Amino acid sequence: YVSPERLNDLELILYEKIRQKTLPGEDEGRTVYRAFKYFDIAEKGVIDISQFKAALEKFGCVFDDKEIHALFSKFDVNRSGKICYDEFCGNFARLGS
Amino acid sequence: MREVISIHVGQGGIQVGNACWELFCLEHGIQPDGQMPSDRTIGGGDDAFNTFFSETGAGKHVPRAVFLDLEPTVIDEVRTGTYRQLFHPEQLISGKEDAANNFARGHYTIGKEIVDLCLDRIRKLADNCTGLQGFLVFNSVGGGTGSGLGSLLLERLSVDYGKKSKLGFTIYPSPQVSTAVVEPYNSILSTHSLLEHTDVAVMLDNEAIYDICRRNLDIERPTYTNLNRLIAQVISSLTASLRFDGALNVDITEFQTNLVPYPRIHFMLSSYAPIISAEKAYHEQLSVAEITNSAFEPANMMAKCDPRHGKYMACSMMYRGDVVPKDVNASIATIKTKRTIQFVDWCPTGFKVGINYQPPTVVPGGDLAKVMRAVCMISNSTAIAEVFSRLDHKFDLMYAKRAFVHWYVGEGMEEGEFSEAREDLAALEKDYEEVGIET
Amino acid sequence: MREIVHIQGGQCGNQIGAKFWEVISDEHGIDPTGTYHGDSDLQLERINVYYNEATGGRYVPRAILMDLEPGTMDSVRAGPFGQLFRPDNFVFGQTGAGNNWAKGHYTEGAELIDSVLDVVRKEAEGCDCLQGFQITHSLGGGTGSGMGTLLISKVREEYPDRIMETFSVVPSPKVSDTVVEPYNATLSVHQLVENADECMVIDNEALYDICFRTLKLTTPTYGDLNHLVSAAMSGVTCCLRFPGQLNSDLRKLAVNLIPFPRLHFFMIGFAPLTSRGSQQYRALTVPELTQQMFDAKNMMCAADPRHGRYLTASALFRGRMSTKEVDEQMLNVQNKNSSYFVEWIPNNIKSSICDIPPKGLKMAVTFVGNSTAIQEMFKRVAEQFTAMFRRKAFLHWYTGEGMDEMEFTEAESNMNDLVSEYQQYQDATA
Amino acid sequence: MREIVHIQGGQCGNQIGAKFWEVISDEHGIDPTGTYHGDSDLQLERINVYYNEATGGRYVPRAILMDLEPGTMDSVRAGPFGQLFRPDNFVFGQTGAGNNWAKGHYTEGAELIDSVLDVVRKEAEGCDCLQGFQITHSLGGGTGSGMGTLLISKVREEYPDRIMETFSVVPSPKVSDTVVEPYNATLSVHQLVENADECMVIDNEALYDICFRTLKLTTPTYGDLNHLVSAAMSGVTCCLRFPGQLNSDLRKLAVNLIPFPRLHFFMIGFAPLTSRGSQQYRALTVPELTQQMFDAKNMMCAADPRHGRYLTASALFRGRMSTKEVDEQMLNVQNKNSSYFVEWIPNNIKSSICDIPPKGLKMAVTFVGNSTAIQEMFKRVAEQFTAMFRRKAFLHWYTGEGMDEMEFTEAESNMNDLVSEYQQYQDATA
Amino acid sequence: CDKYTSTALMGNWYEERLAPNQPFRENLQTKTVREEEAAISFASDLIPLSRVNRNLPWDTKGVIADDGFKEFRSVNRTSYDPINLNNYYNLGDCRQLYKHYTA
Ligand SMILES: Nc1nc2c(ncn2[C@@H]2O[C@H](COP(=O)(O)OP(=O)(O)OP(=O)(O)O)[C@@H](O)[C@H]2O)c(=O)[nH]1
Ligand SMILES: Nc1nc2c(ncn2[C@@H]2O[C@H](COP(=O)(O)OP(=O)(O)O)[C@@H](O)[C@H]2O)c(=O)[nH]1
Ligand SMILES: Nc1nc2c(ncn2[C@@H]2O[C@H](COP(=O)(O)OP(=O)(O)O)[C@@H](O)[C@H]2O)c(=O)[nH]1
Ligand SMILES: [Mg+2]
Repeated sequence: YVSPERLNDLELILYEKIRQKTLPGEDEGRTVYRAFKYFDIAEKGVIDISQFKAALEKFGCVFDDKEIHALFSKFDVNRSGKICYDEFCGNFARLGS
Repeated sequence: MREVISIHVGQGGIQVGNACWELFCLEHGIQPDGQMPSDRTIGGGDDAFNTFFSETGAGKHVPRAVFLDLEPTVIDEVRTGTYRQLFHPEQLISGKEDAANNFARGHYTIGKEIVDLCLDRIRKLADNCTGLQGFLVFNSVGGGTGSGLGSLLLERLSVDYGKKSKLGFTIYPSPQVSTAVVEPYNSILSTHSLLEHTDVAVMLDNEAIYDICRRNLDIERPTYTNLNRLIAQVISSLTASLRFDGALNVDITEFQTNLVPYPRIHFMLSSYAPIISAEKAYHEQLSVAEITNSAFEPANMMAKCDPRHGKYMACSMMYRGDVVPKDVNASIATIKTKRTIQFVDWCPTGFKVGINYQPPTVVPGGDLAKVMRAVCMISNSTAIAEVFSRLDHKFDLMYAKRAFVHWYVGEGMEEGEFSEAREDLAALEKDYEEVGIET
Repeated sequence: MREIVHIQGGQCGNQIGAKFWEVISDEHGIDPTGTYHGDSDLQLERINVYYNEATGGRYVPRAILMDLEPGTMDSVRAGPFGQLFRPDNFVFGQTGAGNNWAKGHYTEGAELIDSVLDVVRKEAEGCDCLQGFQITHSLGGGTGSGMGTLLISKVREEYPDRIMETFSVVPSPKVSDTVVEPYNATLSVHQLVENADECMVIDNEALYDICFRTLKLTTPTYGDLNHLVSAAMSGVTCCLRFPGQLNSDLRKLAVNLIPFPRLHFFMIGFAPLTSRGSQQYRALTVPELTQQMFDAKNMMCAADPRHGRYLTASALFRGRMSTKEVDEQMLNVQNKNSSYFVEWIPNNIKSSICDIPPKGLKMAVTFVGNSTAIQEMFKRVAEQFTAMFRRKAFLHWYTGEGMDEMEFTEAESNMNDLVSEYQQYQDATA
Repeated sequence: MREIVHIQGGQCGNQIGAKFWEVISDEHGIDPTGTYHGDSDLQLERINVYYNEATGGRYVPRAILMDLEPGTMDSVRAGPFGQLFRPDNFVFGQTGAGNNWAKGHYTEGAELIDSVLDVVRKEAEGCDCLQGFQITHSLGGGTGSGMGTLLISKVREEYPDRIMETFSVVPSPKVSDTVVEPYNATLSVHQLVENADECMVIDNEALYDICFRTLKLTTPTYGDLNHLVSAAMSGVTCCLRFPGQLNSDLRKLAVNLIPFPRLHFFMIGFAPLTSRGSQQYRALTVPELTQQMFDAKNMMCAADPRHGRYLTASALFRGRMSTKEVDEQMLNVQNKNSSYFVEWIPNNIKSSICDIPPKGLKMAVTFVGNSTAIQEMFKRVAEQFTAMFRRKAFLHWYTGEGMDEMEFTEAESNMNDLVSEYQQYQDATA
Repeated sequence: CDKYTSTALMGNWYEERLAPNQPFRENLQTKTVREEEAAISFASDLIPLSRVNRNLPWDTKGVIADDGFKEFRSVNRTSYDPINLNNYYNLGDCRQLYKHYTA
């Protein structure tokens, strides 16, 4: 367990790299949407923890499984274990504005 | 320790690379994401995947393949297909503008800005390789970038590496079933470059394989994915001996010393058997004598060419499954006995036999059934001059009025290059005529 | 990603462009507000071919709307899907052309062309890899036939190697809306041959005939003809936007269709077309598609194809199918109709396949053909031209704006040479 | 910490300064009553550059207000953000200048300027480490063009090592509001080249053209022009107040923009500028920002920069962006326009990055350029001056305060020498 | 409709009973379509372009309507379809000797 004011720093690090990888004339939300829609196969709109870890890994962010739960828990408000990446991309586009 | 490098260029070359690499991964039990699923493998094949795959150090395996094309459509869809995680990200080279069915575009204007990247990737692949055997090139000649870039690559490879063997699985246009209109121009010019730069050429036209599917599989609505699986099956059978235990093993260097009598005569055509569906397979004998007889049937041949109009020079037998060497000799002797199939005088012995214990592998969702025996036949014959004859006829008919020429001269090609290609094939067509005479 | 820019001039060109953009936006799933509301992922992979991206996630078409009077662009803005076009992409004068070629090409068109050229240059330099141009205009009018061809000359001089497409609504004698069509039509055809790489002639009479006989609808309007032209235009470039088995861009069409540099006047057609009352009574098979495609009454030109011989032809199949039937049907139609195909060229039909048919349909085919039957189109126009020109009728307006009889004499001579060199292949034998 | 004091003279100077201080207060989050209401600590970290300390934690600008007529300051006190100004800084005359350089520079300016000189001396001595001065005034008026330049001369005499900025508005022949403007314009230019280290010419003609063409608003007022000038004035010195990737100050800009001591007349522009109906149709990117930066119609002077050759150029970027994008954009704009840059000074363009964009925008650019095409303005002004002077028109007003024709002659000769030097360094080759 | 008002079995009567509504034809009094307003952008000649209340859009849909085919699939995408490889894996030799629930 670790949850200091460190998840915010991890999110800031996460945001810089998407902006770094963002294609010209596009928002970070579309770029991260492309990544999640690349990894997911069920097309239902929700993924698991391992797919989220792989999505973070393609961006180049390397972390242990411990904080992957910490980031996922912050975004998975309903405790259901499935994340709707629509809200993920919307929030990161709002923060990237 | 022994392995080959595969070259896939053009639209046709890549789309047949999809089928073959599907089979190679499946035959060794490799998942599309690259992770071998263990499942108590304990080295079941052990050291057998180096021919087509290389270990990444921990887990996944990466193929020894490179993809080239000037149009990103086919490249991008592989990058988003089911095999997205398999291939190396920078080994799928994609161009910017397609050759647009032009020979000069892909060889003098835009084909020179991509060869430098491709040669670098080949060099890196070769350095990691330790027991390099040769190269396998898949391309379509009746197209722009396939004939254009492919010819440029062959010239560069022959100078950089030298004596390494090269085998080309080309796709010439059919006599009447074909797509493009200006394809005789590209087809004639490409034969000029590949004649003195490759060592083995196999004809893989489209109309012949359409008949095979209709007559055997009873499929009246075939597409390219059906054809590519048939071509993929030939590749695996041909190279099976390099990576599996066998009673009579034949590597790729026991082809040029067994099937090429003269340096200018290295064009051959293939056949494969048995070709049966899943309904009729279990009511039939499928004996070794029957499968070897059907391979010599003229309509079973994979190229639109009738072998009865010419003689034979050299044939290669590649058996796999539970064949017995005694059975092969008895069946072969019957083939020599019948007078319909006639060889050439100066070749008293003309059969090279290779036997492998590995039975054919079946892909789920395919059309073929799971059998216990199979045979692949590569034949060098003088009847191949027939297909070159009609290509010359098509070229001269539409070149007398200089049709479509300005598309070629305006890109960098000189008008005098067309004459040279005509003369060499004029020389080549009569080399086959001269060899076919008797002493 | 090999993008194309769009230019439309004149009233007919503006209406055709508006309908085309409506159709393309509907097919790509873009709402009238520019916000993506599609269904599948394939609709966004190559959306940059036709649309630019702006802040807020909205997509704006890269089209230029040009005319000498504000009448028609007021209408295109007021109509549906009029909010997609950028307000900076509208350029106009105040006077109009008045169906005079000289007014739109020498005095008023030349004065205004600088701004539209600047906009075109900016748009072309904006994209990564330009692929070509497409033009929608009419040769029977003043501002279109003149100002559009002047812009064509300028842009061709600036960009020498990019492909250029035109969709010209050439006049026809059965349905006539102007009394001075031959003059400016002849002048525009003279000016177009040296610059345009591909021309696709269209007749209002042909689409009226199609609407009367095939669709069997009593009272269609310009909306339906515009819709048919837009459907053909969208079907031309299907492979440039969607994956398939045999991909063919604009350049691949030109190589497979143009044997000689001055033979690039085509005729087009679309299939399938069925009436509302007989929609559900017909099967969906490749033979039906090719049977309707080679119909002599299914063309977009008044000229009869069976009065000449095709040099080359192209078909662009869409939807999931078997490649074997495509080749077999092309071979059969080329064999049973060997009289209509010129003999000294083998396999003069090209086929292309795309995996994505138009929305709501399983299979659709767009046909582009290069025949010798186009010459009657020019034969009748020049026939009117000389009959009107012997008496020097309606000539003082042209001569009163810096134009001379020498230009008319040059234009009529170029038409005759084009017709002669375009028809001599019908009688030439190997 | 290298703070700068502000001086504005005349009605035009006061009107510019009021809106400039409004914009700066909005940028730093200061309410009209002087109480901080910001959100981030970066807004308050570097407050000492413009604002002093007062009672109750309130901030007052270190700006001196001066004019010979009380009406303009009576208006600015009641205008918006009028409560920030300290009442002691207001310096007033009782009579006025009447558009007379002699009256504003010899008789009344001399007797009034002692108090404002004492005030500015006190303000300069108050700060721990002065950085420089900046003046906003008009060269077509009397009181500004005379008393402001006399104050500039005195301040340059008293503080030699500091730098001086002059945001000067000069009149143009088209939008003319005064008959006697050429005399005092030439005299003010001759005096300004003496002491001003940097001069940034601003044209009401250029501002009107920009408002008419780019912003596309039907009825512009002086407030819009003041807002544009204020935006440029805030942009030119942003990095000295906010952190960035590459720090740059006014002295650094002077070093990188002044090759020779007599060539210090820059021309400025600001980007981006869009209308209200075009904000949603455009995407804000570095390529478009740098495309609008160098546009000839985007500048704030009547001179066309494509009629001459740039000697040096500067760019100041606001917001977060990659440095490689900026570097390659400047390299490309230098490469594609090699004919518009003089060739004996390679790499004649400068870049700087600040990470705090203006409120309401994500990225912004301020451009300061030294060009030899600015000489045309001086040429036309001197032409008008000599045309009026050959007949000695309106000369009794000027000679009634002791000034003689020798000053007119020497000012004209110096102006011609400056124009000749600009031309000579333009047509110079290695 | 052959010089008549339908509901009468005249020439070409069967097809036009299927024309959906065509709101333009029976409502030529409304006009309106006045949604441009004084945009002041698009354009200026500074006078904004004059606007005239345009008429109804006249239906369209001349090309054959939808036949209930969503489509939006690729031949390559459906050809490989990793369901096939999944079924040839982790499955087989099922003959239901005893009775057991399965996916
Ligand atoms: N059998 C078979 N032939 C193919 C396939 N794909 C393309 N071809 C052949 O390729 C020929 C035309 O060339 P294309 O493959 O379309 O394009 P290309 O060879 O890459 O050259 P470009 O047109 O410049 O891109 C056709 O006549 C086909 O016979 C395929 O998947 N299977
Ligand atoms: N097919 C079709 N033709 C049209 C349409 N609008 C106008 N036209 C044709 O355009 C011709 C008139 O051209 P005109 O507008 O005067 O050309 P301009 O003066 O250059 O703009 C007429 O003969 C019409 O047949 C349309 O929506 N569809
Ligand atoms: N751009 C701009 N120009 C102004 C403004 N106020 C006045 N002017 C110009 O300045 C000229 C008059 O200057 P004036 O007030 O007599 O200068 P002063 O005598 O020094 O105060 C007029 O021609 C105006 O065009 C302003 O707020 N902005
Ligand atoms: Mg290709």
